[PDB]
Amino acid sequence: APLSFAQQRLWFIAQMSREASGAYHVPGGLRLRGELDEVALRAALDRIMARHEVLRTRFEWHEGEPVQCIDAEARFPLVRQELEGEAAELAHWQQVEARSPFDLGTGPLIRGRLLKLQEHVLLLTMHHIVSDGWSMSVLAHELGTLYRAYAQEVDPLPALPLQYADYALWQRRWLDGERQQRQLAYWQQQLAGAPALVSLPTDRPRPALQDYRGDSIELTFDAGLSQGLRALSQRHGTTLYMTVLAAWAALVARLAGQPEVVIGTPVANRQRAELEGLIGFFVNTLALRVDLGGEPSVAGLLAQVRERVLAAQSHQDLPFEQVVEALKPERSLSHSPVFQLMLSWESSLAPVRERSAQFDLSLHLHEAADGTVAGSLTYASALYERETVQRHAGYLKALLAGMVADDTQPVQRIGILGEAERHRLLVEWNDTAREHPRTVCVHELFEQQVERSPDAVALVYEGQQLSYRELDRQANRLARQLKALGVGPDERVAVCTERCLEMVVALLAVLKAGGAYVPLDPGYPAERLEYMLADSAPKVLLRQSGQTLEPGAGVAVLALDGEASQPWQAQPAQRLSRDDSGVQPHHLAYVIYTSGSTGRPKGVMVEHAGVVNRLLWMQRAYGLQPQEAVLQKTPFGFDVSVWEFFWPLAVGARLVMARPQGQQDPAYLVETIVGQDIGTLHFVPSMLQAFVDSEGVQRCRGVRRIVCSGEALPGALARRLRQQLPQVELHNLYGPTEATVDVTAWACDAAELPDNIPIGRPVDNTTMYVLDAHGQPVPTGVAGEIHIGGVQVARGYLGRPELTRERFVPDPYAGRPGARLYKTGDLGRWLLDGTLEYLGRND
Ligand SMILES: Nc1ncnc2c1ncn2[C@@H]1O[C@H](COP(=O)(O)O)[C@@H](O)[C@H]1O
Ligand SMILES: [Cl-]
Ligand SMILES: [Mg+2]
Repeated sequence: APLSFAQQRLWFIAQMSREASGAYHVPGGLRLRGELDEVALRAALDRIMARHEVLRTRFEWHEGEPVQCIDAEARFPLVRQELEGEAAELAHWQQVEARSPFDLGTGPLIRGRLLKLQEHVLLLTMHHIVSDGWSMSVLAHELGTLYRAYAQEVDPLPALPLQYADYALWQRRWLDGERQQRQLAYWQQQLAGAPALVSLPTDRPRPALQDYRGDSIELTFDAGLSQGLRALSQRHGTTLYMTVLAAWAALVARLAGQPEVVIGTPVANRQRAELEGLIGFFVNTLALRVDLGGEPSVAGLLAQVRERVLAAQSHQDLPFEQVVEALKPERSLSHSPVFQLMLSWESSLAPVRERSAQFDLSLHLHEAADGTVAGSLTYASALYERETVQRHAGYLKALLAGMVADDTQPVQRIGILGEAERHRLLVEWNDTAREHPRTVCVHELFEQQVERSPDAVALVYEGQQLSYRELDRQANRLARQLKALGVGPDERVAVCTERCLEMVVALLAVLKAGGAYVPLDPGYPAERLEYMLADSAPKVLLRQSGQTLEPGAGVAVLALDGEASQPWQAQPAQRLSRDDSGVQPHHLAYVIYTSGSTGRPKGVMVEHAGVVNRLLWMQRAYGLQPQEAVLQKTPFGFDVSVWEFFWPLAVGARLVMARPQGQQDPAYLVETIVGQDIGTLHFVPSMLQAFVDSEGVQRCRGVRRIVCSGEALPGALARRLRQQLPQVELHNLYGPTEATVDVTAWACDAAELPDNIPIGRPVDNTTMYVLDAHGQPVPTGVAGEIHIGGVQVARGYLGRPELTRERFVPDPYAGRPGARLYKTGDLGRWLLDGTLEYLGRND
């Protein structure tokens, strides 16, 4: 049972308060090994309390603003504990200790949980309004020294030079001065026009409200990589933090497809030596804008990062909140402002696993004792899966290694893919090899079905019917007349007719005569039909009676129906032998013209073998049975009609030829579906929308399969079809004409359909590749240009050899000499489940 919209948002609002309870505290712990001497702790504990004025400072409202109340020096509030277990005891105790809220009014802001587990567990906690990250590190310096003094006080040994109230009084004057304005002018200039949101590929769409659920992984740079990065940093004058910042910004810009990347970094902001050792809120955030346009080298990028990091650390006094309200006074609610990725360098007991994510990714790294670099990468679980973050950390380590190998190469072309993912992308997700007969042509699939069911119904048109044997005999007669007119292998036969029984007779007869058919839709303007008729240079024009299209140019014209078609009824109805025609699977099956994009239409030459594979895959995936009917509704100038014609005829089903221009009657489609028991039909998504919006669509409960292709299928439309026809199996198919109708398919059978309906997995004997501008495979989730391989790649464009070599390129992956890929010009990406997602056009 789903929650309402008001209930769903109110839940996320209530959990932001739970996120605030844990993220506004500074937890920590220390393992104590030594003689049981509590007699020295309380003396050492209260000594650090009274030493720093912030440890006992209270806050409250007075005269419309929060006031600072310096309190009389008090004692430490420690709770006695006696541990009872191990795993569940320590993990839960240490968790609720950090999540236990304080009170800014009364009650102290330093909290401690001590326990005897000889050996004691000393948990400490401070509030962020009186401390930060460093403030606990100096809390460990004093606590360790004061216990030593109380074992062998505070201020007399080494007094503190200042207290936080003096820093706040100084900041109040600095914020009003002209140095604040100039630092505000630099940050307004540095981050002007910066990308508001990084487009890192996410495994799930970004929620409307930011989800603070977080998880983390562990990553380390081994002794070799940490050593090489130190030498690389020495050679370019950068520190080890700047070298990692350059690599991470280089990785993110490559993964997100953006030129610039903004990465945040927390700084202590204790620039003045007086503030060192003091306890309080000093940490500030700097937004680092790294540009990567122009394809810089490793040295050029490190020099850019060297300039921007130094300039950022010189203007680190301005609060980051004032940077936002100046640049972005109008911000979003689904992501953090200015930046969404943070890199913290923690150069130096241990804390627990970070389960909160204030940003998309937060990379924490530190320099270990053995010279190695270790840390964690915390990610928002609502955006990324764990395996995606692990591959992300692998890319960074791979990119850092390449920078050490050569600091002069282009940084954005360094290989980052691991061998496991590369093999999965290229081979494992393309394991579509299926054993189909590579010796059969398209018309022979029909002829084999004629022998199995000669008296079964094959064609239906406005009451007229043709059985499999009757259709085959009619096609054989016309095929012999075509053979007498020079039709043979690779020769074209133009066909100009409206939908009728004779349309299918013509197509089968051309294929039987060994030629390739060229569909000429009479609805197109005469100028277009005359160009395609001249460009294809056919041997014969099969013309329906009433059509006035005249080719000239020595082209033979045969009447397809009417009284003028009677002469070729005298031909014998027997089948032409395999040698009488001479056609083979590598010969052309049809030439279908696409309008290109802007200009003259181009004839796509498609061979028999690819069409047979496309048809044989469709039956294996969907199992069309002889008793079913398919509706021939798509104009035969579109290659969708190819499987509408030849899929049912190859398996024993019947094909219902829709009325010409019949859908002009708004009720014709529904009445024909019900009246003819239509089980399978095709829609382009724009036409499917009109179908689910049409009157009486719910009467079509007998429909079995709806194939969608040609456009992007919106998930809302797919979900609308379920509500109207709960029984129909919806399938999303993708593929251009140059790859034989379709090459990927995705069943819309999931219990919950996404808004972006995937185009799916490659079909039988077909391969798919997502490549960058240099023909290299991109990481999972990264957008790139779709390339198609396998048997369904067309021969090329009829009469345009230069465009053919431009879009039909050698296949370097198939391991087969002579194989070719088709560059689609479409943008796509792999999902982590091995399915493809259409994203749009490359241009
Ligand atoms: N299922 C689909 N989803 C999104 N786009 C598609 C799909 N099928 C085809 N296209 C686009 O339409 C172009 C031509 O497809 P077609 O009309 O089937 O030849 C392709 O090159 C793609 O850009
Ligand atoms: Cl050309
Ligand atoms: Mg297609």
